[PDB]
Amino acid sequence: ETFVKDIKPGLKNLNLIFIVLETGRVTKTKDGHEVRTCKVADKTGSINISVWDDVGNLIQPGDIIRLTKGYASVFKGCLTLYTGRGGDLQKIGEFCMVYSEVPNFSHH
Amino acid sequence: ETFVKDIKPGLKNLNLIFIVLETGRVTKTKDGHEVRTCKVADKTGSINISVWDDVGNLIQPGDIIRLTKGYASVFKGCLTLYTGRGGDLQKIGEFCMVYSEVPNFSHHH
Repeated sequence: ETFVKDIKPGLKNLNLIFIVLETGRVTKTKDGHEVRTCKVADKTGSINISVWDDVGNLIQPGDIIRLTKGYASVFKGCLTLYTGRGGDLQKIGEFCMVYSEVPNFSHH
Repeated sequence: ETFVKDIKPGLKNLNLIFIVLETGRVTKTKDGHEVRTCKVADKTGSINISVWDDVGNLIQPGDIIRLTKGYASVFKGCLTLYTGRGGDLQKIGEFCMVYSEVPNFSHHH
């Protein structure tokens, strides 16, 4: 497999599994596009991915995602992942909240 | 049952079921004791509660808790719940994290 530590500026056809650590806040380009920076990672480290428009709304921290045919470049100083137009982002994992009753555990 | 909106300063023997919205933050005294103030609520509204030392530290957001014999005062200008002596906090509900495999959901479906 490919690892985040092995990612450098100019890399191409990146096939990479990662987990979302952070979902940054969305900014707007000159042409009305919504762009959002996410901090994603594997055990070998973290990296930024730039995500565009509605894809941005489909991502939460904890999400396990497979990137296909991605590429890396520098944007405003930061190393950044991008989805290739002939590629894909695939969610293969997520963490969910489940309610559980508790037998009157006392804090004291 | 009692509801947050009906709580005034000086009201004692407060029995109240609430959910924790914010675990809030920690004030530490010079004698080494910590109090963390949380933001809790019911359908009628929210309110602050201060908890000392170990009591409030496996309090998590989403927790459903019952306070017995609590009392209401003013702290840092805000209406605040305290646990009165002879009182208790009981965790009766919680939300826990579980993993969920996703069968290949393309983000460009």
